[PDB]
Amino acid sequence: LRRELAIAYEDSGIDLLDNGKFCQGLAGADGAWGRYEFDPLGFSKKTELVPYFREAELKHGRLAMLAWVGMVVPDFVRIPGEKFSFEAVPLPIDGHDAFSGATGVNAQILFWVGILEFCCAKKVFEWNSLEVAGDYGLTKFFPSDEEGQKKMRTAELKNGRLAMLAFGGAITQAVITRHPFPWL
Amino acid sequence: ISKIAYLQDVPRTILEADVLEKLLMNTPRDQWEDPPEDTYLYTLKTFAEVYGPGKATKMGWWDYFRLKLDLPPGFELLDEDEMKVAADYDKLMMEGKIPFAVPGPAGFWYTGAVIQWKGKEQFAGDQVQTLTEN
Amino acid sequence: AIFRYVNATLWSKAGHFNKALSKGAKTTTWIWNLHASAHDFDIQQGSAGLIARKVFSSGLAHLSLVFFWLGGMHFHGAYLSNYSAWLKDPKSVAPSSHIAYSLVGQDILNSYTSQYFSGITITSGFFQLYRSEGIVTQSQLKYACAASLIATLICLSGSYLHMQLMSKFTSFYKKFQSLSQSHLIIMFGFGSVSFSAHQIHEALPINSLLDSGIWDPQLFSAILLGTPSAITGKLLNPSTGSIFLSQVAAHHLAVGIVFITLGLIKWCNLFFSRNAILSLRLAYMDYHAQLSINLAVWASLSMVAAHHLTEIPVYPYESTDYPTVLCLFVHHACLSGFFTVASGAHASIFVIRQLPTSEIRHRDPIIGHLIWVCIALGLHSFGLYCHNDTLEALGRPEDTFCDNSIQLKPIFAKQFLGLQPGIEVLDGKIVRMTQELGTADFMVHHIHAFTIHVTLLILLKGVLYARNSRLVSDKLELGFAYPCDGPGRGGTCQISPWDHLFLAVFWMYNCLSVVIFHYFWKMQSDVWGSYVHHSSLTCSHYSQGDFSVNSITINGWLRNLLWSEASQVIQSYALPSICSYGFIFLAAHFVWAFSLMFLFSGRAYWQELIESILWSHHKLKIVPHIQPRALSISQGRAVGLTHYVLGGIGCTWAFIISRMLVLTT
Amino acid sequence: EFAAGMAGSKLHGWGEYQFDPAGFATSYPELLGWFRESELKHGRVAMLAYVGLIVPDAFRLPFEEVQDSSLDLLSAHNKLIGPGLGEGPMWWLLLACGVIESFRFKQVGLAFESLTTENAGDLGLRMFAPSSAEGMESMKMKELKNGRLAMLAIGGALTQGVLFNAHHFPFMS
Amino acid sequence: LTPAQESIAGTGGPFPENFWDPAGITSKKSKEEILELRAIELKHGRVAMLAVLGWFHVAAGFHIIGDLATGTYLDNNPLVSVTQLPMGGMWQTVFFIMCLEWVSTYVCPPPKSKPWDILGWSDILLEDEDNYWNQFRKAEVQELNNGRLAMMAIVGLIVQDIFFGDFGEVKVCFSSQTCQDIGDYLPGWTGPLPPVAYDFPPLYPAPEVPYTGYQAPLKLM
Ligand code: CLA
Ligand code: KC2
Ligand SMILES: CC1=C(C#C/C(C)=C/C=C/C(C)=C/C=C/C=C(C)/C=C/C=C(C)/C=C/[C@@]23O[C@]2(C)C[C@@H](O)CC3(C)C)C(C)(C)C[C@H](O)C1
Ligand SMILES: CC1=C(C#C/C(C)=C/C=C/C(C)=C/C=C/C=C(C)/C=C/C=C(C)/C=C/[C@@]23O[C@]2(C)C[C@@H](O)CC3(C)C)C(C)(C)C[C@H](O)C1
Ligand SMILES: CC1=C(C/C=C(\C)CCC[C@H](C)CCC[C@H](C)CCCC(C)C)C(=O)c2ccccc2C1=O
Repeated sequence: LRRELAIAYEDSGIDLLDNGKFCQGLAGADGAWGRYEFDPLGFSKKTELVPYFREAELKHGRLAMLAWVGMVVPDFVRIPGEKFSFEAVPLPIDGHDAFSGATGVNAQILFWVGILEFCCAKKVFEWNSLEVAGDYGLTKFFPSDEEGQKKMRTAELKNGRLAMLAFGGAITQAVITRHPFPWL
Repeated sequence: ISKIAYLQDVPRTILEADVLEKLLMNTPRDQWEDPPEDTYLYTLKTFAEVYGPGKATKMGWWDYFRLKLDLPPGFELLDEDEMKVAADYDKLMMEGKIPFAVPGPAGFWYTGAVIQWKGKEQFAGDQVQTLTEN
Repeated sequence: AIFRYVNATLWSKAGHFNKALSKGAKTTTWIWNLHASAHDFDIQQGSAGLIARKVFSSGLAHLSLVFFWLGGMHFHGAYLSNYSAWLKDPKSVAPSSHIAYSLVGQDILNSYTSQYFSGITITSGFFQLYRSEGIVTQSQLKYACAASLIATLICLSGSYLHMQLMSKFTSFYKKFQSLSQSHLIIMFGFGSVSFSAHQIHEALPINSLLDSGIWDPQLFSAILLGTPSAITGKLLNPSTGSIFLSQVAAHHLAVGIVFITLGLIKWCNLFFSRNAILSLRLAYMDYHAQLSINLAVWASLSMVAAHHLTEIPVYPYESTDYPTVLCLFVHHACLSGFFTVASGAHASIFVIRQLPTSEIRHRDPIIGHLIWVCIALGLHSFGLYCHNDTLEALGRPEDTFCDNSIQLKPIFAKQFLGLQPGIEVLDGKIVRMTQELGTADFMVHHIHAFTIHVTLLILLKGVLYARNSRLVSDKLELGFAYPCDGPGRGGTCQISPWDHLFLAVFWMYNCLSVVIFHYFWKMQSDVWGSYVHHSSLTCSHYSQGDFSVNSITINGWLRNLLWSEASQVIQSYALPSICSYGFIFLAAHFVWAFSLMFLFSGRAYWQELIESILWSHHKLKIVPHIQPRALSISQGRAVGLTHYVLGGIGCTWAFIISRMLVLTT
Repeated sequence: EFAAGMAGSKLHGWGEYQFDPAGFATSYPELLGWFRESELKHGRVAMLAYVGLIVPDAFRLPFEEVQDSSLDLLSAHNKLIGPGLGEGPMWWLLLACGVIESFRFKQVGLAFESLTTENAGDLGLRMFAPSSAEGMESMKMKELKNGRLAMLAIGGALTQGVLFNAHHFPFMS
Repeated sequence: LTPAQESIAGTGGPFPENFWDPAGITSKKSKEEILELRAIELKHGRVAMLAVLGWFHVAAGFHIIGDLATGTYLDNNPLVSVTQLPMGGMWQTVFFIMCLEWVSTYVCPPPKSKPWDILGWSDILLEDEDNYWNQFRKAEVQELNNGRLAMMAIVGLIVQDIFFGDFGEVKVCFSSQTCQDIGDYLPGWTGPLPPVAYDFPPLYPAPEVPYTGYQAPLKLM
């Protein structure tokens, strides 16, 4: 089960002994029909960093899940503004260059993201453990069962990885084709 | 070795097995019992006496970071071949033989030759052998 | 990590670091020893971990000091400088980010640099550096100053923190493979690549616009646009007289790539001859060994910088800014000499504190052959000058060594640039001109070699005979810095490596003074100057090409260089620009003469005089309980050396700078 | 001992070349069969790549879509991709190669679970083969040497052909 | 091999351990004859190494003694420069080499066991030292291989010069030769970029109609 972060932080820090499980028993290594322990390069053999690896994986998955939808939506709809109009910016891939620099539109996003990351670094480093890796307490809609929680974590990880690859595919295809959503 | 308590079952996180073997090989055998204060083996002993099985199984992120910073990596310690080469060099010099070298531009080249530096009178500085005179 | 142990209680102890200073302030020798051993972290109370802590934190504190100095330079350029006038018209306006007060008539020091600005002409090339970097606005200079101050604060914080972050277990400073790999790949490779990026993205457009004549804000806020196929260095910017900044950026990109490749092949272990250097790797894992090696490396790099900053022009208008190029060369040559003698010193310290390498076991042949080569070099090189003097005085120029008479042609001094015939000019000045070598160059170069070899002799003797010698066999027990071993065995004065440095500094100063004079006179006579009109120009040089005719004699050096060219500095009192330089000339002469006091006298005379003087104080009940003492022998030597070098350097500094300032304005 | 006793180190010019500077074989023993399969695939692809870089000049396939005389190593792939998806002869080749590859799953299981070091790269073809075990080992070393040479040669040929416009056999400007 | 042949085994062939002798010249020779053959081989190899060094040095120009002696620039072709040199210098060279040979063969003759040991290394050298820092066999084999290569090279250079007047001209490009252009320095070069016949096309298409805040990619041009 998942315990409140206050209780979970009681046993937190860089563990030195190793639970003898694949990746310390973390969720996300499960095939469709059986068990799929994917680690060809043996990165999980650094058991002390395994919690950091899971935190980074979940951060990347969530960020790419947002990024893919943010590459899809703008072409269909835009913010009601003159500088966000299709005439000022034809495709999402143009947004970075359009809003970089003195305009500050992307500078504000960078600033707020940096503030959020500065505030979350304490959990990322100090209070990171096998059970609280990627857990910020936003557990609304989280099932109240062990199997349900495990399945939800697996679904998050799988969708995050799918979007992690899909964002690379979509951004590369969009840069290559200069085309609307279908090629991204 | 088995007789050393702190070297038994050192957790992989504190120090890898291969790096531990290399460190022990590099360090003189007599120092394993109680290494000097300023040595990687001393750091390993001090931290293995406090961390590991049957002891503190967790560490703060910063404490672990500092421990990994101040413990040695594998590539920092000398290799078997390097230690053999250094030992042979020192043995030659102490035996009174000189692996011949000639100074070059801001350095010296090794000609691959071993000469007899000490002459017939070992304590005589006049008799040290050189190709130029001897 | 535990910062509760850093308290100001020890600030008032004044000597806590040294155990030998426990009996605080019984004499003034205690004060002098406190100062002398303040930064000798090895002999101070504590442990090796504490030594490493102090070394690293002090390095960071000095980094912060340098950042503060750079930020001050940027601030002076931004707010107290005529950089705007210089940028619009570099030739007419001399660089000046230096202003003096009007306290006691001191406003006379400020000289006309522009219509609206009066100040002191700077010679550091900072204006040219800013122009190359693309800094063309007060806002840009202000933000550079802010960045420098922020870096100062960061480095200060880092030093303060690392004084406690590093514990006795700390060993990151012993990871030589990691240190070297990181420095080679990131600090050098990535640094050079990033600076090439900076040049390409900021400096190239701005510099191209400035060369064209465009000063438009929108433009200020297409590589290889103007550079032809001509080899870099073979064609200088006609409107700027310097290597194309796009070529410089390509250079930095290539250098960064090469450094990254070297680091990667080292990472992959492609280099194979590890054994040839394994002995040095085992021996020289010491603070003083690394300090000596680094000091020598940076000395050599400083000398190469001194030569290249002038011979190869890369900064805009620095070629025609004659005071700037001269001052840069002289400054970096002096730093080269100082850091070389430093390398000798710390080599000696490493030998004293650690086991030396096996080349010390045949030290007698090494130093003997060095002594012979020094004697032969000095004899031949200087006796050619003496022969020229004597024969010319007797009235037999046909018997002297000169181009018209017997000539010593430098056959080996061969070209490698393969430049086209002619010279490069820019607005009434000779930005670049080939230096033609003859008998004078042969003689002066062999004088250079002689002086370098004698300085090296002193340093090497100090290093090799540091542990023991035929005279005294327990020099290792005596230590590093001791005055002598006694009047015995004939007299053992200055047998220590410290005294060997004390003499090598004199010899380095002599070498560098001769080098400075050679560069100054040769450039004035054969390179710098103006021109008077396929077109052929007659070049009027500042010294009128008298180096090749007069430099062949010591009398020629005394007359045509010192006496003749000291007219500016000697007659600088009335002139607002260089009256300070004349006064500094006089004061440096005074200081140099004052150094001879300590260099010639001895401790006992001054101790006895001090006691006789103290008699009167005791008579009148003025009893100083920190009993006055004469300076120790080593301290007297150090004070004499410092004053001697400072006075000589000040005289040369004022003389050359006054000459250049007057001639160019 | 070395690798997993796989062919590829014996029968060299001087007998026992054991080429593994970066210790991948020791670092990932579990991936040795995968490494051998990948090496054989790359070699057998590079051999055919060189032969199909040469032959097209002499001959062209019967279908009326590759008959253009300007289909060099540079423009061939991009031109033959064609419009849309799943419409070009390049796509026909991709589908054929996939059909061929799918048999390896039958041979070594769905997830290459049965891929061992003694069966890595072995597709069961034993036509025109040495009868003796020593002969079979010698032919495997021939194959490995030819494949490594073909990999290096195809890399060099493609790089040179694109860099200097020499898309035909000399591959030299 | 044979007991006589073993006197030099380990210092020949492509690898040191081989004994290349297709003619079987040394099959019937005695140990003294083998040592004399090795002495001849080493003398020829050293003379050939020095000869190639000097040949390239003079073919690059850099022929100062001859220049000063003749008061004129001698032909770069070494075989022509021989004839251009004064008889004074030629006889001086012959006499100096004769004196060197006389001293080396009569005043300081090498030992009968090591006829090639001109400098008398086998009086302070310890060849049979089991230390790692004892690569004298490596040094010897390097000497022999370089000397053999230099022998072949110098014979080829002389033959080619005599036949086609080609002396293996060197393009040192610094002092005797004034290379004005990048093409001169590196063959086939005509500009800052390498002479590659491939026009690197854009990996991605660009917008035909731009937009405010575009910052189109820069061109190295
Ligand atoms: C002066 C010439 C010379 C001499 C005296 C020797 C002597 C020797 N060599 Mg040989 N060698 C030479 C040149 C010479 N070599 C050259 C240039 C090469 C390079 C191809 C070699 C390569 C070589 C190898 C690889 C080995 C030897 C070995 C030996 C030893 C045993 C074999 C033997 O009987 O050689 C006697 C050789 C001769 C009598 C030379 C005969 C030359 C004939 C007549 C042809 C000459 C024509 C030539 C091409 C010039 C034509 C010019 C014209 C067109 C103008 C022996 C000490 C072996 C050894 O040391 O084993 C331990 C060994 O393994 N040598
Ligand atoms: C550090 C040492 C080293 C270096 C730097 C080096 C460099 C190069 C280069 C690049 C400059 C090339 C292009 C090249 C090529 C080949 N090397 Mg080689 N090689 C080294 C060592 C060995 C050893 C020990 C062996 C070997 C071999 C082969 C074979 C033939 C294989 C065969 O047909 O079996 C080929 C084609 C094996 C052999 O048998 O060579 C006849 C063998 O045993 N190499 N080698
Ligand atoms: C648009 C733009 C910009 C940008 C950008 C950004 C954000 C770019 C992002 C790029 C990104 C995110 C690129 C991901 C690539 C992923 C790859 C290659 C995955 C390969 C995966 C391979 C080869 C294989 C995977 C597997 O084998 C594994 C490991 C195990 C198997 O069981 C399953 C499979 C076979 C699948 C700027 C700079 C911001 C502004 C500028 O103006 C232009
Ligand atoms: C020195 C040394 C060694 C070594 C070595 C080194 C340095 C080896 C380096 C090898 C290297 C660097 C090998 C590159 C290969 C590149 C390839 C295959 C590129 C294919 C590219 C292809 C297939 C591209 C195709 C197309 O783009 C084309 C043409 C047109 C487009 O329309 C369509 C596409 C995109 C499909 C030994 C020998 C290993 C051991 C020895 O001991 C020591
Ligand atoms: C003069 C002299 C002394 C006597 C000098 C002493 C004691 C120095 C006096 C130190 C004073 C008190 C330091 C204070 C600094 C100056 C008074 C500052 C003057 C600044 C002016 C601008 C006013 C020695 O003791 C000595 C020892 C060994 C070799 C040579 C000598 C030597 O030459």
